[PDB]
Amino acid sequence: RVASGAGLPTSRQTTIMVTKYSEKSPITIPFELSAACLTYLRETFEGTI
Amino acid sequence: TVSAPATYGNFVLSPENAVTAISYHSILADFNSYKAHLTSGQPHLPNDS
Repeated sequence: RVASGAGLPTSRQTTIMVTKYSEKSPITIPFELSAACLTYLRETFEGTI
Repeated sequence: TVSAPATYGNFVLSPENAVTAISYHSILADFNSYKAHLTSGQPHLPNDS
């Protein structure tokens, strides 16, 4: 604050306070596997070419 | 006293058969044998698998 002259009202000092806030925004992607695909992944039948 | 066979037979697929089973949905027994007979020109097969 600047200092004032004669006959003019002076300036009171002013502390200021403020606050920011965070914002949420999540994401998601689906990926799918056919059961026919999984069944050859784990089960294995008569081992043939 | 008949001399009957003691065990079931087995008919393994050829690694060449795996290709024509996929691309052509078809299996011609002993695909490795017909390639050699057409290469040799010989018309007769000793046995038909």
